[PDB]
Amino acid sequence: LPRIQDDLYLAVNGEWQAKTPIPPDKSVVSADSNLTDDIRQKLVADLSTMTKTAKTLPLQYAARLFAKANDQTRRQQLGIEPVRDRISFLMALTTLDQFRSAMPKLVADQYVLPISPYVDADMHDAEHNILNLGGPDTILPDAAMYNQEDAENAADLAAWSQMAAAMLAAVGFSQTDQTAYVEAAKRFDRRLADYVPANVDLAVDSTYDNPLSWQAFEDAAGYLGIPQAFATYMPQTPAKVNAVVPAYLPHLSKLLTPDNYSEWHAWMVINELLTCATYLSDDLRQLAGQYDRFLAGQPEASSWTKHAFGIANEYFDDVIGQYYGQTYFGADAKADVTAMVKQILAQYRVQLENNTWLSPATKQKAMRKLATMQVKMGYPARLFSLYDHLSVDVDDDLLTAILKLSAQTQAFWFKQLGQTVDRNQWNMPGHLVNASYDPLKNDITFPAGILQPPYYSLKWTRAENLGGTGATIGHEISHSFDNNGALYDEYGNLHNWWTPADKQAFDQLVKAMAAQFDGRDYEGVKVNGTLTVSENMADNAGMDVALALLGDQPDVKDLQAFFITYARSWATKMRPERAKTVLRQDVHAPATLRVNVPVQNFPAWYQAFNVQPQDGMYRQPQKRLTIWHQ
Ligand code: NA
Ligand SMILES: [Zn+2]
Repeated sequence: LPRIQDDLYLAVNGEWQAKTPIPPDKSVVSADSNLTDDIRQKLVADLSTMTKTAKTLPLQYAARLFAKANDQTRRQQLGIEPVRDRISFLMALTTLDQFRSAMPKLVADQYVLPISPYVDADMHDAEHNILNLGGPDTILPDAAMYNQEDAENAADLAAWSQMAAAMLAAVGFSQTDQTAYVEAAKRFDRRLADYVPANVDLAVDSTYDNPLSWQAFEDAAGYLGIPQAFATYMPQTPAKVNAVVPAYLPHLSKLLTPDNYSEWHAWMVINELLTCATYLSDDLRQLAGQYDRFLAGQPEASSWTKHAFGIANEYFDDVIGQYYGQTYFGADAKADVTAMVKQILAQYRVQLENNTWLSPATKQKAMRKLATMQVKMGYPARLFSLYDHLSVDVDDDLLTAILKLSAQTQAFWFKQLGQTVDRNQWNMPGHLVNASYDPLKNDITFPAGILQPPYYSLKWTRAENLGGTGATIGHEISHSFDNNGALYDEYGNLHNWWTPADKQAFDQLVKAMAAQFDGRDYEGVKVNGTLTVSENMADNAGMDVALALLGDQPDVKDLQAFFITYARSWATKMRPERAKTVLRQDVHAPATLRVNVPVQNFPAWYQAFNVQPQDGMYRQPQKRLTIWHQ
């Protein structure tokens, strides 16, 4: 095992890393996945007691949905039957004009469509909701892959093709039609890929800022009857909508014509089956995850319980997470984490104040972001009003229940377009082992799920908590000023609040941060420092402010506790195949580098373990990088 001076991650996690098998039903095992499993176990036990009666109606619905999802017997007995009439319906839509003419039913009955609606805040007016117009994803895990014809692309397409053909076989397609449909679908997928942003581009917010008038939406999609169908669910049609990506919607009328309709139709049919299959028998849900497992190198499907709990969470995660927090997250832990967050924000203000490169105007607006920043702590006091509109009925099968929730969800959101953003909507449920920052709300969220070992304990020392949870708190605050966040004001609106020289100085730090991670190895895979720049900025400035809470002259034993606890909180063991996929899409660097890279920027690291120039965890002073705290 390496010395802590040579490899912090392996000196701390190396014993666990070498001995811990990755279970065949997982692609990764980690501090967070193991905690997630523990949480799931407890909550499944609790929800199992709540069908007949529960504390509230939404919790009864949550329990009911879990019971349906968990009913292996029923789901086995039904098999593929529940989907068959949906597939017959799509199969009778043989032409583009019949597709258009059926569009009211397709929209009503929650079918796979070439555009899907999502409602959230307008980036140029964060006080109000806007309709976002999303579309299909590509089969390859990055749209940029289609630029290069090679063996990996062929292998990935073959894996998907094998899944898709077997799913069509399950519903009675002949060998001939399997092949024809899969080939036709790939042809749509290949043409789609030309108008889907590369993953690197998806890491920048401005990629999603694609406003268009309602008329322009009609000009782009009215030939399919989609805008008209959507409009029936709204009191008024909005003046402005937003395309999720730049190039897809404008090109939809090339992508989907009467002549190439059959390629869309094949893709739509395969994807409807794949989507609904998640709610059918255990065999069929497993079949529907085959391709993603191939990409992950995962030998087996997830456990039945993990799968059934996942389904209940699709629609009732906030309700479940609210119950989790009310039940298992203590008032004294909540008060101590609340105090920690207040302290970190206070120290972040001190750091902006002491900062020596920001000009006065820019520094003030940075402070404004810390001034309006809101904190969502543990779990919501009040459930979001969506939960006045979701329901689950006793006798429904799982697919019927899921289709209803989807319909209720779509109908609710179509009614939110004339309305102000509800600040009571949380972006994470209370039991989630995660945390977040939302630039549109300028807020930070810390679900109860993450506020326990291995991240936090009332019984741990302040230095341990700072390392386990403080750096996370700091990370989330830092997202307000990362390369995305810095583009929004303290009201959640995209607005340039930087001077030219300060914006130039900032850009150079971002550039240095990409360079600090670019090309580093994980499991044999190259890390993309541009892709991951936003998260590496947040890690760096988050660790910085958390370290500052140790005071001006910390004891070495506390400096050590901070780094050890941080390092342990990141213990992660993943399949090399999963790394390859993740490292092409995820804005986060891998866990080993999130541990070993950032620390070497900070004098407290050198002081903690008396790190010398010959040590593996030594960075030359002129390569050390800090952000606000300089
Ligand atoms: Na994470
Ligand atoms: Zn982050």
